[PDB]
Amino acid sequence: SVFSERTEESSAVQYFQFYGYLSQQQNMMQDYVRTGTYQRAILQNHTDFKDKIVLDVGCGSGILSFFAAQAGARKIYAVEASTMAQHAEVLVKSNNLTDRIVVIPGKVEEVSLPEQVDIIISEPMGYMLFNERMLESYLHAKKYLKPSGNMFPTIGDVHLAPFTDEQLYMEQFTKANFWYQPSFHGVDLSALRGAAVDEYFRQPVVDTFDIRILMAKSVKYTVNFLEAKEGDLHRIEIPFKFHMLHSGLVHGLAFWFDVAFIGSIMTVWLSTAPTEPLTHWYQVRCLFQSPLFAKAGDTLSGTCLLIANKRQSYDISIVAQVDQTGSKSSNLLDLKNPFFRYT
Amino acid sequence: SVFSERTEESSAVQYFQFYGYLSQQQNMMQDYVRTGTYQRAILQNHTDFKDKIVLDVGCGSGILSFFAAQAGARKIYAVEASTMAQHAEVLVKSNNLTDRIVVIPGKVEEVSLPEQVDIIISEPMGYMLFNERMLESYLHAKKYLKPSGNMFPTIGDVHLAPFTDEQLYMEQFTKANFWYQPSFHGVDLSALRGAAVDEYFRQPVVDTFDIRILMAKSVKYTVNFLEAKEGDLHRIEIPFKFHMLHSGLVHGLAFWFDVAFIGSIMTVWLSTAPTEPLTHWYQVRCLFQSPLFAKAGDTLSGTCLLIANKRQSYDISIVAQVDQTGSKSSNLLDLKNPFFRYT
Amino acid sequence: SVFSERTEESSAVQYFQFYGYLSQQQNMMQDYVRTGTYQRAILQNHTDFKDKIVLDVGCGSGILSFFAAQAGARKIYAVEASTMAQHAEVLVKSNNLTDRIVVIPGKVEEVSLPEQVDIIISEPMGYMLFNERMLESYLHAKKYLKPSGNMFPTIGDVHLAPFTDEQLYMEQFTKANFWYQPSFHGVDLSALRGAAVDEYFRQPVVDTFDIRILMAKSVKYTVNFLEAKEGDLHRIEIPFKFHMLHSGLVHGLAFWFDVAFIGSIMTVWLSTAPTEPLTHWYQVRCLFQSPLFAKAGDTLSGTCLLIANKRQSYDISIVAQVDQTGSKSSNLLDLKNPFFRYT
Amino acid sequence: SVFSERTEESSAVQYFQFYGYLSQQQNMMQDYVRTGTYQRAILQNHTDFKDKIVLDVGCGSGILSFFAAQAGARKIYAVEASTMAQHAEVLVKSNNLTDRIVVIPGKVEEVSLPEQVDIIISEPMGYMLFNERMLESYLHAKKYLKPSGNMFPTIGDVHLAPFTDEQLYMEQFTKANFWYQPSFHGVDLSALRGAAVDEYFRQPVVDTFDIRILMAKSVKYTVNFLEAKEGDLHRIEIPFKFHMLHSGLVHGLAFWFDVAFIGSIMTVWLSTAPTEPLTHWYQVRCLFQSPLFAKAGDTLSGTCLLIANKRQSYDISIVAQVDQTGSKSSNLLDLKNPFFRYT
Ligand SMILES: N=C(N)NCCCN(CC[C@H](N)C(=O)O)C[C@H]1O[C@@H](n2cnc3c(N)ncnc32)[C@H](O)[C@@H]1O
Ligand SMILES: N=C(N)NCCCN(CC[C@H](N)C(=O)O)C[C@H]1O[C@@H](n2cnc3c(N)ncnc32)[C@H](O)[C@@H]1O
Ligand SMILES: N=C(N)NCCCN(CC[C@H](N)C(=O)O)C[C@H]1O[C@@H](n2cnc3c(N)ncnc32)[C@H](O)[C@@H]1O
Ligand SMILES: N=C(N)NCCCN(CC[C@H](N)C(=O)O)C[C@H]1O[C@@H](n2cnc3c(N)ncnc32)[C@H](O)[C@@H]1O
Repeated sequence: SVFSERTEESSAVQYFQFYGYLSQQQNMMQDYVRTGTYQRAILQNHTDFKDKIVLDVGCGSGILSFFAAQAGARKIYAVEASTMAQHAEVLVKSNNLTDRIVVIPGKVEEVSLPEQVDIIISEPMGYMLFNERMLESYLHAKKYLKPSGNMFPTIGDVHLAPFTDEQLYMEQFTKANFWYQPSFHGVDLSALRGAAVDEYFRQPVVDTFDIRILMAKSVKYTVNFLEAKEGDLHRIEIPFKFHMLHSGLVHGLAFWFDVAFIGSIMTVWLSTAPTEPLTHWYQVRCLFQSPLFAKAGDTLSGTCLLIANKRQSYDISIVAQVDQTGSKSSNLLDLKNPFFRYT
Repeated sequence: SVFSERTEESSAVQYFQFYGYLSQQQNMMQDYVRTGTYQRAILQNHTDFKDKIVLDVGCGSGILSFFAAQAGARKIYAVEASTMAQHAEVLVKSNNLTDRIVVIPGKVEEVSLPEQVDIIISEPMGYMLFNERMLESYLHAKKYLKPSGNMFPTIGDVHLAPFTDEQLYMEQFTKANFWYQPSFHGVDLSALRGAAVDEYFRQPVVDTFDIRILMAKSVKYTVNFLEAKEGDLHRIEIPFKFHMLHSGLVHGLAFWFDVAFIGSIMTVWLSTAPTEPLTHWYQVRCLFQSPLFAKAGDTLSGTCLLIANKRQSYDISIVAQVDQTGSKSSNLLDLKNPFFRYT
Repeated sequence: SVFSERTEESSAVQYFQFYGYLSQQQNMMQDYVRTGTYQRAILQNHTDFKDKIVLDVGCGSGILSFFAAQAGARKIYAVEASTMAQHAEVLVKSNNLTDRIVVIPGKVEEVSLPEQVDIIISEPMGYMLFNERMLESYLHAKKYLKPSGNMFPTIGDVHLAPFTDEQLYMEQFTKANFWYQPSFHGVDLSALRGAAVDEYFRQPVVDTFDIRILMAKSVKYTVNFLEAKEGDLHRIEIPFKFHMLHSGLVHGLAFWFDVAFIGSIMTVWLSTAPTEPLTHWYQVRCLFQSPLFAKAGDTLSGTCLLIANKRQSYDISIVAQVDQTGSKSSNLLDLKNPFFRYT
Repeated sequence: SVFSERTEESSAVQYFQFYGYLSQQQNMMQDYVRTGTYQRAILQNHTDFKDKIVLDVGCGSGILSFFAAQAGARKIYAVEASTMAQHAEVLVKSNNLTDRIVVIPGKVEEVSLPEQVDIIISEPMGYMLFNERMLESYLHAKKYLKPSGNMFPTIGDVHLAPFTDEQLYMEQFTKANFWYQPSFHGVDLSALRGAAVDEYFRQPVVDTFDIRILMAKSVKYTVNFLEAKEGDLHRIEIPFKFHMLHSGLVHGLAFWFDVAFIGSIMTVWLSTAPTEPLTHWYQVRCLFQSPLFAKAGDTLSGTCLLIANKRQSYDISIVAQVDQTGSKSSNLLDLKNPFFRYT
C-alpha cells in the first residue's frame, strides 16, 4: 500500500498502538478548542452536510462522524486503522446510528469504500502541522472525493517567526555540561559533551511562550487541501525573509499553525497561535546552534526545508542569515523526537 | 536468535532507539544511589575483578565496565545493542582503557565473545524488577560464564505488600468516568465505560509513597541469577499470604525490589524499597478495580502471575482474596504501559 | 611589633573590626561545647587558678576571664585588641570585678603587663586549628609566663584523614561549568572555565559530614603550647601515611582538631571531630584536583605543608600518592578564603 | 587620587579582592533581570553605540563591553581595578574582539584614557543604590565624556516607604536580648543590653517582602547622572512626607531603586521594586528601635540622611515623626554591615 511503502513497520505499530488507547482519544476529545471548533465548523456549515455522503479519515472514537450526523449527513464512512475502530463501532450502535455511520477498520490507503463522497472530514494535524504524516492519508483519501467535493479542514497555514529566549538556549548547555566533567565516579565523560549538545539541539521544543519573545511578523506557508497531492508533502520548502521589529539575539524559529474550514455558509478557523488559548499542539521551537544578532530593521532570510522520513515525521533543515551582516546559522532537527518542555 | 524469537521487531527497534540517547544515560547516571552502589559493590569486591575476565551485559555508556577496570579487571567485554555502543567506544579511548575494555556492538544473544568470563556484570532490572525482560538476556549470557563464575548482581528479591490509598484510586477512577458521560458534545459515551475502567486500571502506577499506606509486612520472591534459567522467567508465579496489620480498604498491591552483589569480600545490597532513598525505579503499585475490605488479623491470600510477552514485558494477573470472608479480586495489568505519576 | 611585621594592615583592620561586633562575640559565646568546655576546664582545675595571676590573650567579651575569676584567681590581665575591649571593661565593672580583672586594650605583642603570670588562657583556634594565626599571639604571650607556668589550652591536635565524597567533588564542576557555554547573551565564556575550576578547588570546604565518608584512621599532628615557639607555626609540615580501611576513590583530606587543658586535677578535652557534637568550627575538607583510587590495605602517603601568609592565614599544599600504584595528586589551597557550605 | 583620598586602604583592598573572584561574577551574571535588562537597554538603543567610543566603568568580566560591541561600538575602553581585569582580557581575545574592546587595568580615578568618549556605561548600583560609593566613580568618569555625551544608566530613582513587620522586628530584638541575661554561665551581661540593641538595629536588612507590608505610597528621590557631581553624593538628604494608607505600627522604612537608560530610541528601566521580579539587590529595610504608631490618614514626615564614609558606604540617619501626635523616631544605620536575611 501507499501507506506501507512510506512507513517503517516499527513506526506504524507504535503509532497505531498509541491511538488504540481510550485515554489518548480522551486527551484529544478534552482539548475543547479542538473538539468544539470542529463541532462548530461542521454544525454552522450544515448545508455542506445535510443528506450528504461523508468520509471521516482516521475517525478514532468516532466523534467527528457524530458531528457530521448531528449536521444531518445521510451516510458517513468512518475509517480507522487502530483497534479504536472496535470502540467506535460500539458507540455507533449505542448511539443508534448504524443506519448512517459505517465504521471501516483499516488504513484509508488500504480499505475500499462502496461509493464516492461529497466531503472528507479529518483531524490529521500534528506538531508543526506536518508531524505524523497523517496529512498524506487525508490527501490520499481524495480518491474517494467527488469532483467539487469539499475538505474539512480546507487549508492549513504554518507560521514561522524568529524568537529570542536566552534561558531556553542556555538550558541546552546546562544539560549537556553534565558530560563536561573529568571524574564522574572516576570516569572522564568530557569527550561526549559535544555529542550531547548536538542531541539536545536536534530536538524541537514543544511548549508555549509569551508572544513578546517574537522578533518579527510571522511568515506563512499554506497547504490547500483541495489542490495538494500527497507527494507535495514529501519535500516542503519554506523560504523566509523576516523584517526584524526588535533588536537582539535570535535563538531560533517558532512554529504554529492554523486550519480553516471553508464551508458554504462560513469559514471557521482553528488556530494554535501563541496569541490564542492553548491546545494540545502547544507551539514548537527550533533552536539555532549559534544565535544571530539582528537590529530592528535588519532582514533575516533563509529556508526551512522539511524532508519526510519513514518514521512518520520530518527531518528539518533550517538555514538563516542576517542579510546586513552576513552572519549565518544552521540546524538539523528530528521532528520525531521532540522535547516536551511544557509545565 | 533467542532475542528475536521472543521479541516483536517493533518493540525491539523502539527499545534500542530509547537507549541510544545520551539524555537517557544522563538520567540513569545521575541516580546516585544506583551508580554509587554499583561502584561500591564492585570496588569493595575488587578481588572478584582483579586480573579477571569480565562481561558487561548491556553496557550502555560503559560505566560498569569502567568500575570493573578500576577494580583491576584484566579484560572486559562490553556488549551493547544500541547506538550508545559508539559513545562507549569514545569514552574507552578518551579514558585510555583501550587495552582493557572492548566494546562489542550487538545483542548479547547474537554476538560472538572471544573467551569465557569469570564474572558477569549488568543492570538488567526494570520496573517491578522484570520489566524490559532484560533479566533473560542476563541469564542467557551465562553461556559465556566459567563453571565457577559469579554474577553481579547475584540475586534479586521482589517485594509485594497490600496498600490503602483512596486518593490514587479515586484519581484513576475519575479519569475513567469521562466515558460515563451520556452526552459529550451530544454523544453518548457510556457504552465504553467498562472498557475505559479496564484500560486505566490496567496501568501499573510508578511513583513513591509513604510507608504508612502499607497494611502488612511484605512477601518476598527471590530469583537466584547464578541458578535461574531464561525459561524460568517466561512464567513467574508469586503466591502470597499477608497477615493484615491494619484494618481498611486494600486498594492494591505495592511492589519493589532489592538486588544483592554477593562478592568474596562482602555482600552489597541495592534496594528500591520505600523505606530507602528514592531511586529512578521508584516503586510500582497495581490497583484493584474494586478494593477489598479487610480487618487487622485477617489473611489476604492469592497469587501474582507474570506471563512474559513479546513487547519485552509482562501481562500481570493478580488474584487476591480475604480468606475470612471470601472477598476476592482479580485484576489484569499491562506492565509495558505504566502511569508515571511521580512529579 | 611582631604582630605588625607578620600581618598586612588591611587584613588586621578587617580582622579586628570583625571581633568588634557584639553579635560575633555572641556567636562564639553561644557555642555551648566551646564555652561550656572552657568553663569546665577552668573550674574543675581550680587549683591552677585559686589566688593565681592569669593572662587572658584576646579576651573578647571577657568571658574566659570571668571563668578564671569564678575559679578564684587573684588577678587576671585581659588583653584585647578590637573595640570589644571597651565592652569587656563595661562588664568587669558591672560584675564588680575591677579589683581582680584588668582590661588592657591592645595587641598582646604591643601592650605591657605589670608582672609575670602563672597561667595563660586563650581561645586562639581557627578553622583547621591554625587559621587566623592567633596561635602565634598565644605563644608570643609566653614572654609573660613564669617558668613552669601553665597554658590553657596546653596542647592542640590537628587530625587529617582521607575521604570520599563524589557529590562534593562533582559540585565544583557543576559550578564551574557555568563558564562552559559559547553564547551567554552572545558571549563565549568558555575560555574561563579552567580558571573557575581552579578557583573553586583552592577553597577549603567548611561544613560537616557523616563519619562513614572517612577512608582511614586519622593522622595526628600535635602542637605542645608549653614548648612551641611562634616561629614553629610559620611552616607546618604534616607527613602522612594512611592505611586504607575501605576501597574507593579518595577525593581529598578532611581536617579537624582537639585541644586539651592539662590541669593539676584533670585533663579536659575540647574536640571538633566529626564524631562529636558540632561546633562553630565545623570540619574542613581540602579536595584533590584529581581523585585517587585506593584499595583497602593500600597506603596513601604524602605531606600537607601549611605556609603562613600575611593575611593571617596559610597557603596549604597537599601532595599525596597511592604507594601501590604510583598514582599521584596535588592541590594548593587558600585557607583565608574558605567555602562555607554548611546548611 | 580622588579614590584613595575618600577610601581607607583596608576597605579598598577587601573591596577589590571580593570582585576578583569568578564565583562572584557568576552570581551577578546569573541575575537574569539585570543582565537581560542591560542587554536590552544597549541593543535596543544600538544607534547610541554604533561607531561610537565607549567607556565601561568597572567592567568586571566585560559583559557590558561585549553588549556595547554587539551594538556596533567602534572602540570600548573597559576599566577595571580588580584582578578580574585579567579574566576580561582573556574573554576579549577568545571572543575575537581585540580590535574593539581595550581593557585598561586600574581605578577609573587613576588611569589614563586615550581619548574622550561618547557614552559611559556602568553598573555602579549597590544596596540601597548608594552602597559601595561606586556612583562617585561613575560620575568622576565624566571627565572623559564628550560635551554632548550620554550615561547608561542615565538616572537613578531611590524609593522609600514605611512598612509594618512585627516578626522581623521581634527577630532582631530576640537576637539583642541575649545581652539582657544577668547570669550567662554566671556572668551578668545586662550592662551591654543597650549597646547590643544599638548594634543589631544598626544593620539594614537585605531581603524581599510582600508589598502588603507597605503602609504608604513610596517617596522618590532622583539622581540625574548626566548632571550630578561626585561631591553631591557625600551628603544625600531625602526629605519625606508619607500619607499613611493603613493604620498600625511603622517598624521602619523600606528602600529600593530604579535606574533608567534614556537612549535615543527608547528608555529602558531596570527596577528592583518589590512589585517587580527579584534581583540580586533584593530590597533594603531600616528598622526603628521603637516602632511608631500611626493611623490611616496621618502624615509621617522626616528625613533620611546619608553621609558617605571612607569604608565605601554611608552612615544613615533616619528621623521620622507622626505629625499628628509628635511621635518621633531617630535611628542610625551602618549600610556597610547589613543583615542578609534572604534564604
Ligand atoms: N491531534 C493530533 N496530534 N493528531 C491527529 C489526531 C489523532 N486522531 C484523531 C481521531 C478523531 N478523528 C478525532 O478527531 O478525535 C487521528 C486518528 O487517525 C487514525 N489514523 C491515522 N492514520 C490513518 C490511516 N492511514 N488510516 C486510518 N486511520 C488512520 C489514528 O489511529 C488516529 O485514531
Ligand atoms: N534502569 C532501567 N529501568 N532498566 C535497566 C536498563 C539499564 N541499561 C543498562 C545501562 C548500563 N549498565 C549503564 O549503566 O549505562 C540497559 C542497557 O542494556 C542494553 N541492552 C538491553 N538488552 C540488551 C541485549 N539483549 N544485548 C545487548 N544490550 C542490551 C540497552 O540497550 C541499554 O543500553
Ligand atoms: N573561635 C575562633 N574561630 N577564633 C578565636 C576566638 C575569637 N576570640 C575569642 C574571644 C574570647 N576570649 C572568648 O573565648 O570568647 C579571640 C579574640 O582575640 C582577639 N585577638 C586576636 N589577636 C589578638 C592580639 N594579637 N592581641 C589582642 N587580642 C587579640 C580578637 O579580637 C578576638 O576578640
Ligand atoms: N551588583 C552590586 N551590588 N554592585 C555593583 C557592582 C558590580 N560590578 C560591575 C561588574 C561589571 N559591570 C559586570 O557586569 O561584571 C562592579 C565592578 O566595578 C569595579 N570597580 C569598582 N570601582 C572601580 C573603580 N573606581 N575603578 C575601576 N573599577 C572599579 C569592581 O571591581 C567590580 O569589578
